[PDB]
Parts: sequence; structure tokens; C-alpha cells
Amino acid sequence: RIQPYHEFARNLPVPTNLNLIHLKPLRGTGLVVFSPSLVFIAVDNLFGGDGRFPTKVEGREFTHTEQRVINRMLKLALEGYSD
Amino acid sequence: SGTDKSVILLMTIGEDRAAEVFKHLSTREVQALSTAMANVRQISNKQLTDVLSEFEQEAEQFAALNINANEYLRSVLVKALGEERASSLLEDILETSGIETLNFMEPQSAADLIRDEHPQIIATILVHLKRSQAADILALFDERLRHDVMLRIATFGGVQPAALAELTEVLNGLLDGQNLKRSKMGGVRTAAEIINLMKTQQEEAVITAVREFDGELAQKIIDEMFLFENLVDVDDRSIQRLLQEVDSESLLIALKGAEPPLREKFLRNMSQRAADILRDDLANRGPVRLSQVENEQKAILLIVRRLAETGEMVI
Amino acid sequence: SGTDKSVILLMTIGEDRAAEVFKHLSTREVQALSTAMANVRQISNKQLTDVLSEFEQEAEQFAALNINANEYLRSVLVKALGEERASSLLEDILETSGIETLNFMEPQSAADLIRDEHPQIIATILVHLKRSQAADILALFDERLRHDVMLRIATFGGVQPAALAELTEVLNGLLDGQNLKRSKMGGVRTAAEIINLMKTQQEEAVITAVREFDGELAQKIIDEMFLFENLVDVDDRSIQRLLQEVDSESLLIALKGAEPPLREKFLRNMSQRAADILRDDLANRGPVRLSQVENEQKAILLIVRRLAETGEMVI
Amino acid sequence: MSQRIREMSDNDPRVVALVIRQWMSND
Repeated sequence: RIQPYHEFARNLPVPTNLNLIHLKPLRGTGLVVFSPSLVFIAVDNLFGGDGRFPTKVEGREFTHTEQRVINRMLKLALEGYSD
Repeated sequence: SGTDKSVILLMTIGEDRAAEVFKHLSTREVQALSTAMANVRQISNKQLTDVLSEFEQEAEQFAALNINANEYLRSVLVKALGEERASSLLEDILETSGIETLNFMEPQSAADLIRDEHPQIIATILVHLKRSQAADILALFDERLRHDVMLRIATFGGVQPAALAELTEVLNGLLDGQNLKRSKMGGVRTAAEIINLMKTQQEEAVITAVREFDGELAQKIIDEMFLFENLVDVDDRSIQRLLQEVDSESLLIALKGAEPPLREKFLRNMSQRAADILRDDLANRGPVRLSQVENEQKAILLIVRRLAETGEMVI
Repeated sequence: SGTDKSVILLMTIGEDRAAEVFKHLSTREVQALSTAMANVRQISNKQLTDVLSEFEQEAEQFAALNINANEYLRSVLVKALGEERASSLLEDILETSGIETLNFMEPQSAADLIRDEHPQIIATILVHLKRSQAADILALFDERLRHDVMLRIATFGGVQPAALAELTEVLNGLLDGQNLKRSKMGGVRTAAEIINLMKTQQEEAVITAVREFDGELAQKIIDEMFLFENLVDVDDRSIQRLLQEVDSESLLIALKGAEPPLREKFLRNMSQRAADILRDDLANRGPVRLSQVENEQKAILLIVRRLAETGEMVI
Repeated sequence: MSQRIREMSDNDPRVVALVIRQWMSND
């Protein structure tokens, strides 16, 4: 998709996990967007949840454990995209 | 090695003896010995004899006349400085993983701490926590969160070791200055003691204000202020008036549940024939449940309060 | 060599003795000895005598009084720290080819892993896997894939060694961080224990929500919460009410299947003549199948729940 | 296998536990 920055911003659910990355040697700052649903699914899977229970809307800041889950996903995503 | 000698000793003393010894050993030592035991294939006669000789030589030294240090210390402290000081000193003497640390914390604080987490994480922590502590924590949660946690616990399938380690590290990071958490100083009972030390007019004001507030703890303090065992310090005429105002069966049950000094005081306050009949009925009857005795004592204390308010009894 | 001496010993001890020894030897050792045995053509008297002398000299040293390490360790750990801690420690002590590694994995994970493969490869792996593990894996597959695998297994003609090696290498490559796979922490039973520790009003809310959800595990927890063996901790009046509300035959069967303490408690709660008749009927009858006893106990527990809900019984 | 085995079996389990702990520490 090609669109102005504001159009992309307005479609992002609040709150959302936004990670800043740099594609060296090119100048700028890239973004990796993870939806809260994906983070909740990953947390549920990593802690033995079977996924039967539907996710509930929270609109809350991610916990530090969820932050570490997001970082674990982010490292693999970064390696994959770099490759 | 010493571990191998201990393993041989445990094998050769019998299953019951080794099981009894493991009850006196820590988890790490039991695990290490069991791991060593499962790898044992042969124990030669020379090794067996050397192990027996070394164990007997060690036991000749001790021969330590092992004493239950906790129980003996508790009894000594109780008989020396009363129950309160003994319990305080034991608590001082008695006083880790993040989950284990949370088990050593106050229910509301831990509940609010894990409340800011994913419900599956909450359920996993509660499963890893103590059952009583988890039940206390869950009682403080909202209905929706409580139901979600109960549903998740009913479908718990285990957690990866890496996720467990990360959760433990996060819980350790979230810890605060929990050293010497909480403190047993007083409250309610101390308030009742202070009220008992304040004037008659002041205790009138006290009845007034306590009735005025929540009312529930007011009645709790009504019960708390003065006890049945304190009847021994009352004058004889008041005890006789209580005998007049108390049914024979209730008085008999209360004396059965009370101490011999109070029972003898009540019997002295009674007439000779009535006291003899009461003693005969006590002997011919059987044991009474604690709840019934407590209820009869509560009724007798209500009668005591009624008589004291009217001025017929001095407390 | 020592292998030749062992082969001579096995030949000269008899077929039964050598077979018993092979039961205590690993697969590699048995294979090596059998390969050496088949190439034996002559065993001279001098060689036989030297082998006998060397074996007797070795057996003089041990003479090790061999003990069943696994069984003895299990018994010691059980009698020391209960069944749960003993089982956990045994699992810790107990804890390879790609196919062998897959046999040590969870059914769904292995099923989804091999699902992304050619059906003939799936059938070959399942044949090489354990029968129980393969059956668990096949139950999770779709109907079409399951039928195709069953058809292919019925016409399996063997695989080339090179193809087997390549399949094993691919399976090894596909492996993930499977170390310490899965973990036994709790669930359902732990949820029931937590519910039992939550208030009466809270357990009312619990009945509500559990009925509200799937309903099936709700009834499973209904059964799980409180057990028949827990009737020993109930007061005598409730036991007598249960006797009133339970048929004589069902009570007799349940007491037969229960522990002597619970049986004696029930007999004490019964009248003397009725208890004597119950004992006489128990003695004069014969063994009862476990299923019938369990069904009668389930009926008695349903009666217990009915009485407790009405308030006639306190649990 | 004299009466020494029986005497050791009759010893207090706490003594055996202390001896085992001492041996493990000396390891």
C-alpha cells in the first residue's frame, strides 16, 4: 500500500506496539507494527493457553512480560527481514 | 565419595529407614541422593563394610541426642515470657523465586500487582502460588476477571521453561521494598483495652460513637470488651445475681466449658444442694461440643451486660 | 579377549542362564555377544578353565548384593515425601534418533509436524514411531489424511536404508527447542482446590459460571470437588442422615470398597443391630467389581451433595 | 553381615540424616 503517513496512522488501533528500526546505510527510521491481538495470541500460546476463550478488549499498556514477548518476536522478524 | 556412601547406607538400611531419613533431609539433598541411587549397579562387600564402619564411627561422635529445636524453643519461650512474646520472638527468628516471594506477601498487594497482567499469566501465577494465597487473591478480583481466571485454570496445559523463567524474572523486577512486609501491632483489641481504661462517662460516649458508625464492628467490640473468663474477678453478689438470671442448663454447660477456678467460684456462689445437683449432672452427662458451650457462654455474657447496665452488676 | 571369555561363559552356563543374563544387558552388548557367539567353533579345556577361574575371581569381588535400584528408590521416595514428590523426583532423574525423539514429544506437535509431509513419509514415520504415540497422532489428523495413511500402512513394503537415513536427518533438522517439553503443574484439580478455598458466596458464583460455560467440565469438577474418602471428616449427624438417605446395599458395597476407618465410622453412626447385620452380610458375600463399587459411591456422593445443598449436611 | 547392620538400622533417622549431610558437605 502507498498512502500518506496520516492515512496509515489513523488506521492503527490505539494502543499498538510500534518499534523503530533503522535500515543502514540508508537514512531514515522504519516501523514494525504488531497488533494487540497478535501479541495476546502469542502470550496465550507461550503460557499454555489453548485459545478457546475469545480475547477481551482492554486498551491498556503492554506489560513488561508482554514487552519481552514482543521483543522475542521482533528479533526473529528483524533477522528474517534482513536476510 | 560421601554421596555414594550415603546412597549405599540408604540402600542397606531398608526402604522405611531411608524414607524416614529423607523426611529429615532437604529437597536438594533428597534429589541428589535419589539421582545417585538410580545409577547404582553394584555394591561390593568391601564397600559395604567400609560404609558401615564409617557410619558407625560418625555415629559414635553423635550420638548427639537430637532435640526438636522448634518445639522446645516454643515451649521455653511460652513458659518464660507468655504466648505473645514467644510468638513474636518465633516470628523474628523465622524472618527466593519471584513466585515464592509473592506467596510471602499480602493478598491485596499481590492481587493488584498481577491484576495488571494478561489473564493467562495471572492464572499461571496463581497455579504456581499457594492455594490459600491464590484463593485470597481471587476473592479480591472483579467478577469478570475471576471468571476468566477460573475458566483458564480449568484448561491449563503447562508452560514452557523459557516462558516460566521470563515470568519469574519479570516478577522479580516488579518487586518493591517488601522487606519486613506488614506488622502486628494492634487494633480493635487494643481499642477495646483503651476503652476499658477510659472513664464511665467516656465509655458512654464510646457506646454512642461506635453505634453511630458501621455498627457491625461496634457489636464485635461489644462482644470483645470483657470476656466470660473475666467473671472470676467479679464480686460474689453479682455472680449470685447471674445465677438467679441464668438457666441451670446454660450455667452448667458454661461451667463445663470454663476453668476449674471459675466453676468453683460459681458453685460457691450457689447453694449447697444446687451445687451438688449441678456437679452430679455434670458427672452423669457427656462431652458437649464447643459451639454449644460458646453459645451458652455468649447468652450468659449478654445477661451479664444486661444486669451491669441496670446497675445490678459491677464489672 | 573379555568378549570371548563372556561368550564362553554364556555358552557354558546354559541357555536359560544366558537368556537371563541377556535380560540384564543392553542391546549393543547383546548384539556384540551374539555376533561373537555365532563365530565360535572350539573352546578348549584350558580356555574353559581359565574363563571359569577368572569369572569366579571377579564374582568374589562382587558378590555386590544387587538391588533393584528403581523400585527401591521409588519406595523410599514415596514413603519419605509422598506420591507426588516421589513421582516428580523420578521424572527428574529419568529426564537420540529423530524418530525416537518424536516418540518423546506431544501428540499434537508431532502430528502437525509430520502433517506437512508426503503421506507415505507420514505412514513410514508412524510405523517407526511408538504404537500409542502413532495412534494419538492419527486421531488428530483429518479424515482424508487418516484414511490415506491407513491405506498406505496396510501396503507397506519396507524402505531403503539411504532413504531412512535421509528421513532421520531431515527430522533431526526439523527439531526445535524440545528440551524439557511440557510440564506438570496443575489444572482442573488445582482449580477445584482453589474453589474449595473460596467463600460460600464465591463458590455460589463458581457453580453459576461453570454451569454457564461448556457444562461438561463443570460436571467433571462437580464430581472432583469433594470425594467419597473425605466423608471421614464430616460430623456424625451428617453421616447418620446419609445412612437414612442411602439404601443398605449401596452403603454396604461402598463400605466394602472404602477404607477400614471410614467403614468403622459408618458402622458407629449406624445402630448396633444394623451394623452387625451389615458386617455379617459383608462377610457372607463375595468380592465386588470395582466399577459397581464406584457407581454406588457416586450415587452416595450425589445423595451427599443433595443433602448438603438443602442444608441438612455440612461439608 | 553381623549384628552391626541391625544396630545401624536401629539408630535414630535424624542421626543418619546428619551423617549423610556431613558426608555430602565433605564431598
